[PDB]
Amino acid sequence: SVTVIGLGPMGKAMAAAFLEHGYKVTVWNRTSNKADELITKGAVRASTVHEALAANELVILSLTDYDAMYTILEPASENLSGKVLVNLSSDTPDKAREAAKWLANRGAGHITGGVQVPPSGISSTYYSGPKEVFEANKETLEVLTGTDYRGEDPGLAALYYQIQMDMFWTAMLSYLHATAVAQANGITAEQFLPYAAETMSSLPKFIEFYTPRINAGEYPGDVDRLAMGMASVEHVVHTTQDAGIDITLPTAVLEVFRRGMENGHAGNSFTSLIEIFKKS
Amino acid sequence: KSKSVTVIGLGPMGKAMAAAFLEHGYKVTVWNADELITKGAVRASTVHEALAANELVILSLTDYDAMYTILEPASENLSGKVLVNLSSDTPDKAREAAKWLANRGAGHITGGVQVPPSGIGKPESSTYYSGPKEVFEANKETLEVLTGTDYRGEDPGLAALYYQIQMDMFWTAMLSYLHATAVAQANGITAEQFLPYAAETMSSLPKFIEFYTPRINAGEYPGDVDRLAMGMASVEHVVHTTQDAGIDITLPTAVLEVFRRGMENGHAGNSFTSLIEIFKKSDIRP
Repeated sequence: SVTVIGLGPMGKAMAAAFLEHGYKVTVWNRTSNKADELITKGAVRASTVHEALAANELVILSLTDYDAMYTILEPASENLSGKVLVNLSSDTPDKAREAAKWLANRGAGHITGGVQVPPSGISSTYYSGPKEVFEANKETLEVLTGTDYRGEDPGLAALYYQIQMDMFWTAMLSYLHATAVAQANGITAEQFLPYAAETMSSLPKFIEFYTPRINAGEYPGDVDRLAMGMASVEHVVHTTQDAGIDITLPTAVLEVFRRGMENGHAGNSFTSLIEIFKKS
Repeated sequence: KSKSVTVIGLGPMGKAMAAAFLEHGYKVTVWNADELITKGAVRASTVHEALAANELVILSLTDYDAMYTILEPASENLSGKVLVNLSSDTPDKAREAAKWLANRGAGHITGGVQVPPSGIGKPESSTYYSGPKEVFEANKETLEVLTGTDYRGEDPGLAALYYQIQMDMFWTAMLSYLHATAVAQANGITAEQFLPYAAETMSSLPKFIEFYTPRINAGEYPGDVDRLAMGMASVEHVVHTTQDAGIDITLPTAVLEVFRRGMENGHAGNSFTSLIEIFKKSDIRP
């Protein structure tokens, strides 16, 4: 009743939750290792993708990256036709929409997925692509995680994933950076935890407060000043250097502030720096 | 020890502290503000009188350069005083100023204020305090007029430190939100549409921070739930998305540089949290 390709982390993590509900579940892996275990719970494992595709209409692609998709599926392109391929990736929007057209030109349906959680979260997922083909396999997808359809463009699901990861990676390194500064001044990562937690948990309040102003392209400085902002970032950079810690991350922050100041935003809200990000 | 206090520095923060003290029965002398006089404060015309008025002096200044400008010409009269510096400068400037004050005979306490002026006089609020234990305990009660107190230790720099590293995270994290929003908007998705996802992502960080804390704390970075190598590839995807949107790449490429130094140093198979050694220059010779 479903097929999983890419018996890696999420791969098995998905295949497990499928056999736990009663679908004829086939499987297959790139390196072509046997990965026996799940074969003992209702899983056929074909000797090529030719059959693993002709097994069911639904197919879930959990590959390392999109390049690997073309490699294994090109041999069987004559059988992609009439299938619905759910492509769960971590790649850029352009790669997703390149992939979707490739699959559409073989006669297949497609859904682009952006998984929001580690395989342990097998909880929401981004989905984009043709509306009708998503609604038709909605229930089946809701087994893996919650579904959050974002629209028609096959790249929307990748895009939403990527801007989450933008924030996650940058905020998490600032936490590692802040922890390096803390340790060099003699406070442990364990003592710092509640303070790093409150800061990160306080950010939604600021986002909710600024969003409507950002939405309107307005940056009044009634509650904060870019200038005070900048002075404050300068204190962070000097704190870091005095502690003997690498300064490249906070310096990158200071540079965005500096550009805002020189574009005349000193009296505006620091949120005006989004204009600097839009290369104004 | 009567209920009297001096507040030097009368910007939004000093005015609130002074009002909090007035409302709690202190005779309050000030120097920099018509409003606080109408409420019972006494203005000292000069720094010398301000300092002579009381043992306990509260400083709310822009930073420590401001402290020397106004305290230097009155170096005498600093003797048996207890100065509380409630300014937000670096730890090293707080250690310097503590030693400068003690050399003129003044006890000292550093504070880092975690709230806007209007959170002063609410028990919900806290302030970092650091410096010699006994002088802080002898003034604990008075300082709780303004906020709760979180004494952090002897090192006079610790209050400023805790403030600065929460700034480190706040500004870096907020800019990544602005950066992410720009990328969203450039792909036609509004900041209101993005809002829920931006808030969830920031909301879920305490969970990741809690998970990694005992490993980081023990200097251990095993690769059992994440790999640096996979992380750099994810950062790479982010930069490519950012540039396809026409959005400035400064912020995410700085992030990528850190991952690069980590890979270069043989940590491909460690957790990405081993990047904290990169930040400590463990790879750079001492």
